[PDB]
Amino acid sequence: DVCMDPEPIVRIVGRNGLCVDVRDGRFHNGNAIQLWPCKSNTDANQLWTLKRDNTIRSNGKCLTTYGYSPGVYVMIYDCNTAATDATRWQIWDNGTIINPRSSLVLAATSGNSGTTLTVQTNIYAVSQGWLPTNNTQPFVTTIVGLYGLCLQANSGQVWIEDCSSEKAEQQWALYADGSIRPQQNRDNCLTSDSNIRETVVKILSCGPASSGQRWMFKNDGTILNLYSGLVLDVRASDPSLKQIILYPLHGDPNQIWLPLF
Amino acid sequence: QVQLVETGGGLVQPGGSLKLSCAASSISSPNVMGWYRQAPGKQRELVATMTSGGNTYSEDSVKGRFTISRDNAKNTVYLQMNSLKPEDTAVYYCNARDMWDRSHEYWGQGTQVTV
Amino acid sequence: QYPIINFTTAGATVQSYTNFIRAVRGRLTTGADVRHEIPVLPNRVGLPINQRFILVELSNHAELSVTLALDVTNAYVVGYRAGNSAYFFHPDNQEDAEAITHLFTDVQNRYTFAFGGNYDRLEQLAGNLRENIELGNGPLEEAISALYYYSTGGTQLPTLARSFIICIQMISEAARFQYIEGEMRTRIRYNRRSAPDPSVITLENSWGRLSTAIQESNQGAFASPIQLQRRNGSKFSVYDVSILIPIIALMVYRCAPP
Ligand SMILES: *[C@@H]1O[C@H](CO)[C@@H](O[C@@H]2O[C@H](CO)[C@@H](O[C@@H]3O[C@H](CO)[C@@H](O)[C@H](O)[C@@H]3O)[C@H](O)[C@H]2NC(C)=O)[C@H](O)[C@H]1NC(C)=O
Ligand SMILES: *[C@@H]1O[C@H](CO)[C@@H](O[C@@H]2O[C@H](CO)[C@@H](O)[C@H](O)[C@H]2NC(C)=O)[C@H](O)[C@H]1NC(C)=O
Ligand SMILES: *[C@@H]1O[C@H](CO)[C@@H](O)[C@H](O[C@@H]2O[C@@H](C)[C@@H](O)[C@@H](O)[C@@H]2O)[C@H]1NC(C)=O
Ligand SMILES: [Cl-]
Ligand SMILES: [Cl-]
Ligand SMILES: [Cl-]
Ligand SMILES: [Cl-]
Ligand SMILES: [Cl-]
Ligand SMILES: [Cl-]
Ligand SMILES: [Cl-]
Ligand SMILES: [Cl-]
Ligand SMILES: [Zn+2]
Ligand SMILES: [Zn+2]
Ligand SMILES: [Zn+2]
Ligand SMILES: [Zn+2]
Ligand SMILES: [Zn+2]
Repeated sequence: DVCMDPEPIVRIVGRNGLCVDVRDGRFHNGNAIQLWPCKSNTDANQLWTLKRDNTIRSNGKCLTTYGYSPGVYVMIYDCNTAATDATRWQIWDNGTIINPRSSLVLAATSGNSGTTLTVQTNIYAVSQGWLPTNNTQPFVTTIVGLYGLCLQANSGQVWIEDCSSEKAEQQWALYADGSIRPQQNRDNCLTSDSNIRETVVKILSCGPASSGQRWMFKNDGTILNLYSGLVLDVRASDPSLKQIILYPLHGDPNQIWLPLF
Repeated sequence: QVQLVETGGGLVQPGGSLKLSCAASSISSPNVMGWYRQAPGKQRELVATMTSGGNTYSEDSVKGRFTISRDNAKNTVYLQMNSLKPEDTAVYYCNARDMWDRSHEYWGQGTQVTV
Repeated sequence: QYPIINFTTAGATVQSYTNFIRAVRGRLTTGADVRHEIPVLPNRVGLPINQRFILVELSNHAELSVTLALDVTNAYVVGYRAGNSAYFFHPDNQEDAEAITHLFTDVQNRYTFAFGGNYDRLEQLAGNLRENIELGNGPLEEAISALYYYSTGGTQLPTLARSFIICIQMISEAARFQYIEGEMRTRIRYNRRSAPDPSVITLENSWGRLSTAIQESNQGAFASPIQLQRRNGSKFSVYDVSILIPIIALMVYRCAPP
């Protein structure tokens, strides 16, 4: 057959690992969609059916964009009385939830609980990365690379070094928003300062939830900064420079990694 | 096992030009071959190295001024250098390492560029 | 005949194994069908007999050689030639039984085992589970000779099954899972011998069902979760394509896309 595709009921996690939430669980038309700490209960307002017809539904109503301009908010609304083009979203494999008529993406321009969701111009930013799951906590992996060495954080600095099975400094949290976080300061994010070659990648505050803080583990084993289209690179195949950078893709072993859990 | 012989160390005033050469004795297939440099008192620093497949990493301070070519035929790397600053004064080491085994890394023993 | 990809354990390096597993992958599927960033093996329906299999020739530094046939539609070993004698796993099905006769044409004579090449049967003939059969360039070397001498009568049955369990994971399962390829690569890196951890067992147990869940997935999210294991025994579920993209490299074709 053609692949049936099903209608999974699922949470949607995003910025700083919080959930897509109908505010206060009031399903009146026009009420806002917010970021809220992911619950562990049955409450329908963080549970979303991904319908065959490209609608995302909670309790019966449709996730709906208030409009088609950047910055306008997203509401729960009756699926039949709403504008059909405002109820349709594509969930992408690189983590972005886009509204086709608008070409704008479900966004969380702030990281605090209660933040109102918006649609913004897509810049593959951490504020715009989502994932549908009932798995509330992030994926904690070591990240093995060149010469079988491990990605390691030490305060702001990050480099690869010999893999020690203890070392918490080598544990990483892959967040639903596409950020890669040091296990010991989940407030902080694997970060590129610039969209240019040989940008040295650091650990900084996730505060900005920026394009340079979003990553995707790809099928060829690279790790891609979506906005820049560059990938993680052990600079010059030299661990001892203690510098992981951004570099156009060529696929040699200094750009291949693997999430070993 | 592999050995690297260097050339082109020189004696220059600000604004001159110096080219450095390096020959090698084959190395595993995806590799790099380039140049490092160390002025006394300070630590060793990459300046430019090229991949097995023609891509290069170089240091910000030196881009534009410095050109790095290879030919792979039998293991050559060249470093071309203009707008010479008294800051480009160090011993320059030619380097070759592959990308499969950490061990397989090889150095010359430097040429003193004085500028 | 069919494409043949060559591997050797004599001076086998991290490069040599890595390039081997790619070559096998690039010969299993054309890379034409890809679902949510993961390549799909060919569909058996519509695939002609002449492009049904590929062969991998394995040799030692004892210079023994042995040729294994993989079924391109599931990347799994169906049998092996050794000099002038071929041996085949019990085909679960008659049309498989006919595709089988199209391989190793010239062999002095064929043999079909009574048992299939699936882990449950294969472990009980070896008398030990996957959890306890070490893998690595060493074990593969031993396994290659054990397959060669079965023709001679020097390899006892539990050792032949044990050798099969080694080759299937270090060839087929590694070709399916970059994850599993990396676990083998780690062993070649430090020249260690090591039985697979629970994470590796589980992926190989889950391959068929992961192939189904990704291909029937709506927009990446699964209808039902799939349970996996960390390198400790501890458990955790996957609901979505996204973490699998770096972990699975080939899928068995299960349906057509829209
Ligand atoms: C993630 O967790 C949520 C909450 O546990 C799961 O939602 C539940 O999903 C099941 C499966 O569809 C629902 O049960 C079904 O209900 C329908 C109602 O007509 C019917 O076909 C059966 O009675 C069936 O049992 C259940 O209602 C639903 N709970 C809520 C509150 O919506 C969800 O399935 C999980 N996601 C995945 C991918 O496993
Ligand atoms: C995000 O993923 C989507 C698909 O899941 C990508 O959009 C696709 O881009 C390529 C380029 O042609 C094709 O697969 C399709 O044409 C696009 N599909 C669409 C637009 O629905 C998108 O490019 C990905 N983003 C990045 C930065 O890679
Ligand atoms: C394994 O060993 C045999 C003997 O050398 C090789 O021919 C195989 O090469 C492959 O088959 C030939 C016909 C040719 O098309 C070549 O390009 C192939 O790669 C070698 N297998 C591999 C994958 O190298
Ligand atoms: Cl009311
Ligand atoms: Cl729902
Ligand atoms: Cl508008
Ligand atoms: Cl490794
Ligand atoms: Cl922000
Ligand atoms: Cl440097
Ligand atoms: Cl039968
Ligand atoms: Cl069969
Ligand atoms: Zn109200
Ligand atoms: Zn080093
Ligand atoms: Zn080497
Ligand atoms: Zn040897
Ligand atoms: Zn078992």
